[PDB]
Amino acid sequence: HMMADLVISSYGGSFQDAQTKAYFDPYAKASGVKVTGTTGTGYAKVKAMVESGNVTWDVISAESPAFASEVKDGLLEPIDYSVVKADNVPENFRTKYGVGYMVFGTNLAWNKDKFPNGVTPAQFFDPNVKGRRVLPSDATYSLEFALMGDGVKPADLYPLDVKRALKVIDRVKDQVIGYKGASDIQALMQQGEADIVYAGTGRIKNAIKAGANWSYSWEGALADTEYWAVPKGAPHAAEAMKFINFAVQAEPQAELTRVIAYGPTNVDALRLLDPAVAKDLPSYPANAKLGAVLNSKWWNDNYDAVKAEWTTYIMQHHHH
Ligand SMILES: O=C(O)[C@@H]1C=CC(=O)N1C[C@@H](O)[C@@H](O)[C@H](O)[C@H](O)CO
Repeated sequence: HMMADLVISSYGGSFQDAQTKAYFDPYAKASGVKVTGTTGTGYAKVKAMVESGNVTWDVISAESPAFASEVKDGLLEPIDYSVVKADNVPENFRTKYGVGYMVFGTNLAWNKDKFPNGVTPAQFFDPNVKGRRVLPSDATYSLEFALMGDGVKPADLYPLDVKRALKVIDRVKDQVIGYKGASDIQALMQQGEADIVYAGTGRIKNAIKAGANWSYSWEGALADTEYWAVPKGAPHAAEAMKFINFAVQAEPQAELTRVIAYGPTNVDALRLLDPAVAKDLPSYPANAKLGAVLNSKWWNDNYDAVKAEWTTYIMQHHHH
């Protein structure tokens, strides 16, 4: 039998399928190493894993607030830049402990069979608008969307008014059917068991490709960066750096954006992409101006406090 030579932790579902097609399988073919994708990535699981000393993840995909909390707790190995060679990825994305490989939007989407006319962020947070709502599982993304739904202009979000954001969620808590992960949200859209959600653009667009009659907008959307990183104690840290080097190249980056509606950080992947793909990405001006970019520094400074309040809030008000 063959034990995985490289275990990569991600978010499952259609996004993990897209990473498998663009990154994992092409790396496995090129290196002759078995690449196995798994789920569960996040600060809590990376922290528990690294501190136990029983590290089974070689590479993680970390969204920027999770990446910040992981760097803060010293849970990651410094990236080997003598191995990771992608000068096409701008300097800001090439950090000490991680390489930003993707830009993704989180958007308001609605079931066209319930809302043929669409829904605005203010309507999502209006109790008079009836529909089964799904929010994200953590406070990240959720709070920014609530504030923009309450009239905070996207450019004015930070520092977040956490008390206000929670009162805004509270207005519609009785119609929220879950605080969920991405794969669970796409499943609810496809089954037609939700009416309005806030989810990654790629998840929404893949649900539509699968036949879900939904639409979405960039109003009140939040953009963020995803990083590749290596947990401290990774059994195959050198293999992990070679995978990261491979994955951040223009061709694998272009393939990812071709399969799912998330953007590359490799500026050279834009040279390889058809111009029409640009209009569905978070950086496209028409899209960017209607929402905001997640402020990783604010989350770095406030995540622990916000997380304790969010966990208390969700434990008290969850009803499904
Ligand atoms: O899996 C996805 O397609 C997207 C794309 C990158 C990413 O971090 N994703 C997950 C987030 O949209 C989101 O589900 C987040 O992990 C949760 O809200 C918990 O913070």
